[PDB]
Amino acid sequence: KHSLPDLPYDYGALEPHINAQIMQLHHSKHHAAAVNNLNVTEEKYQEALAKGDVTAQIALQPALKFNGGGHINHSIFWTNLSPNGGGEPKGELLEAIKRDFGSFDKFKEKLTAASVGVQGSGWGWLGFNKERGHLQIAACPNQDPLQGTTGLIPLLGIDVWEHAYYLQYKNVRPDYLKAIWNVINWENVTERYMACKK
Amino acid sequence: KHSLPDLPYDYGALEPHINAQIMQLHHSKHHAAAVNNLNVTEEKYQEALAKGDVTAQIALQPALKFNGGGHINHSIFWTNLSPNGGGEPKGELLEAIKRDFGSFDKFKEKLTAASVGVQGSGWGWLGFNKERGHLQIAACPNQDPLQGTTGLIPLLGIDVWEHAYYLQYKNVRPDYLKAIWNVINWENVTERYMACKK
Amino acid sequence: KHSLPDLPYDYGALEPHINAQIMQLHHSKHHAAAVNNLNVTEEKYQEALAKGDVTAQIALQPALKFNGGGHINHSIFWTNLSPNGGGEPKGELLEAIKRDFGSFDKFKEKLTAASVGVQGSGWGWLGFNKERGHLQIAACPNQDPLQGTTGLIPLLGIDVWEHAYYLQYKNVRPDYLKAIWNVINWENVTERYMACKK
Amino acid sequence: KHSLPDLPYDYGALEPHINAQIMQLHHSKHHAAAVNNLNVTEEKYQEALAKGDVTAQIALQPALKFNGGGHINHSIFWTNLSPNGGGEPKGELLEAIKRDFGSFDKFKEKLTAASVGVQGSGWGWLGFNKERGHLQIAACPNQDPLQGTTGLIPLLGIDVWEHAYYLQYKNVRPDYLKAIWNVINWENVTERYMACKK
Ligand SMILES: [Mn+2]
Ligand SMILES: [Mn+2]
Ligand SMILES: [Mn+2]
Ligand SMILES: [Mn+2]
Repeated sequence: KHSLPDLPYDYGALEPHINAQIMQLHHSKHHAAAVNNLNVTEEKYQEALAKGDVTAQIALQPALKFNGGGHINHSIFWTNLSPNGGGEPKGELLEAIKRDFGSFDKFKEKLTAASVGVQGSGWGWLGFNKERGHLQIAACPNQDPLQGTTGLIPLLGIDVWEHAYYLQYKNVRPDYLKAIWNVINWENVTERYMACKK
Repeated sequence: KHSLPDLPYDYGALEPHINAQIMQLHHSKHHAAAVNNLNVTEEKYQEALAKGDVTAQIALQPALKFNGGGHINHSIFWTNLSPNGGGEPKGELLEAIKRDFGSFDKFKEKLTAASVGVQGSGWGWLGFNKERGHLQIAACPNQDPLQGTTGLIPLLGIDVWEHAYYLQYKNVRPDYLKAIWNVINWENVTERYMACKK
Repeated sequence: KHSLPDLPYDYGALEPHINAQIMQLHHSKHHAAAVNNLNVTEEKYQEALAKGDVTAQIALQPALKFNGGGHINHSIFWTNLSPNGGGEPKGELLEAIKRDFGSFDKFKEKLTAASVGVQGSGWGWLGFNKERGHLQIAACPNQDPLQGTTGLIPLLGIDVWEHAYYLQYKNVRPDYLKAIWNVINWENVTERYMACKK
Repeated sequence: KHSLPDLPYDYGALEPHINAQIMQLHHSKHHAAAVNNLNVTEEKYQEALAKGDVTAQIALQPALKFNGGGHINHSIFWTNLSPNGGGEPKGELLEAIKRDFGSFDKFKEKLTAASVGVQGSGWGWLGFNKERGHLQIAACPNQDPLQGTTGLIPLLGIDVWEHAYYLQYKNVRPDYLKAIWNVINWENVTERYMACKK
């Protein structure tokens, strides 16, 4: 049974970049609903599968991807942020960034471009392509999860759904992006990056 | 050259169902940006077309549909609302509603279901199917316009993008839907409906 | 554990409308492959679900919809055809056709249009809308099944993937569509329709 | 005003890898039809744009992408093949292949996999990423063109729509893929690649 993970920090630990109201609603309501909805959908799929009901299985895909993706994306997102985040990585991750995007600053501009470029709801991602053995930026619509839909391993995700910033920044997503860089938990992004080595 | 249409009423004319802050941002920022962006995209398409650059034409489709759809959807949305709206239609529109959905109340439940059911950004619509000669409910993702993508003629649209309600109702879209019924401008929906007769 | 259903007739029974070579390849290769692939994908989804691996479940969705839909669609298709078929349906089904589409010929033109209009691979369908209690025509891309993706109950399906007609009709899909009316098993379509009333 | 390009060789010049019947139908029917359809759709878009009819412009998008992409993709495809082709590329292109994919054989396996993996109609492509300055393999659905929908520059394309191989290879697409390597015009792929450096 899937469960809602506790936030790694208090709801106001990211102020003033992302206000506590946002953090509380985003976690206790948005992520919470996805988890309960996911459990309900998985239950239905096990029944449809046991009866070999392919039509039911197909009809349940949108709900499974949306609530499942919602759980996957937010679980990673929380760890991607930290009160002591910000600045830039150091070591292998940093070297990969410069290698694949030219410079950290260039990388920031590219991931920002992908995030701001999302038309409708979605996420901007910095991922790792195991096949190519390099970093790659990608954008996903709605709650479609990065690995489940592209195969790329998620390192850093930026939620550009309006509920992730509208209460504080309104229609100006670029202001939201500019601010979030101040809280990126590079220690966690680095750990996720190294996990792809082994 | 496309232009931003004036709101048929003041920004606070729909209180308390949709607060004035929402109305001002939604109109002066969201709809406004779409119009200017549309004009810019149309300019680019005329050039690509003149040079017979099919690749450019294809690359510009997402922007044309999104900003074009944005202009189309919001232009209709404003007229779909009114300070003196609410209640239910009377005459042919009402008879069609009962005929195709059983009862006005049933119709309200169905269009609400379609609107609340949107995963991600989108719109709920009550449209007219000229081919079948009857009413039909449909949901569209992001800014995809109803007639341009489904052929159905738009009668009543419900914006379920989070920017349309988050500041007032937060994550609870159902509360937003319940409230919007109080401001539906049935006079305009009826006019749009009759225009399909001729 | 899904199995390939025996065809209701001999591979050359639909001659000369759909030749024996196509019938044999379509059943023994295309449909058979979807069946084998479906059993494999379902087994993997069983493992994913039991492990609570949401990423794997999501990654399996395209294969499940593609191969499962393949099994669903062709199973119905075989029963929708007959060597002693053709002509027109009678009783209630025919009444509905005239009611919902105007006449039998208008219905044919509409289903043909939807079928010839498919860009890429897909299917044309005559389905029943349980919510609206009336007939409805629809087109589905690739192997996306009617009920699983639209909620509509399938009554008559027309496979417009190129393997359904190329060997005999080459690029002229309209010729295939004209010929298939000669083998439509209205007895079966009627059963599916009446099974909707109950 | 777009025109159908003459084939660079005789219809039976690619025998026995791709037979003459397929080559003739593919060029004179499939590609020719896309050209005619494209000119028609572009003319309608010219009228829509001049009128400021955003709904019509949006409604024309599927036809424009489908027929325009058809023109783009096949035009490149013809030049990607040759009767005296086959073997392997040399110089820089070959260097990049080993660099980006490991070896020529690994590249072949990867392009083949992407091509055989297309569910429904589509294309497998070897393209150049100008942003990352490296080779990249990608698959496109139906006639969606590489550059117009992915920004990648097309170097080598493989049509996996069933009309590209069914008459000769029937359902065994892998056999088609194996055979096509014998007629790849590496001279042309090289030109497209070098044209990316400048
Ligand atoms: Mn979120
Ligand atoms: Mn809006
Ligand atoms: Mn088939
Ligand atoms: Mn082709």
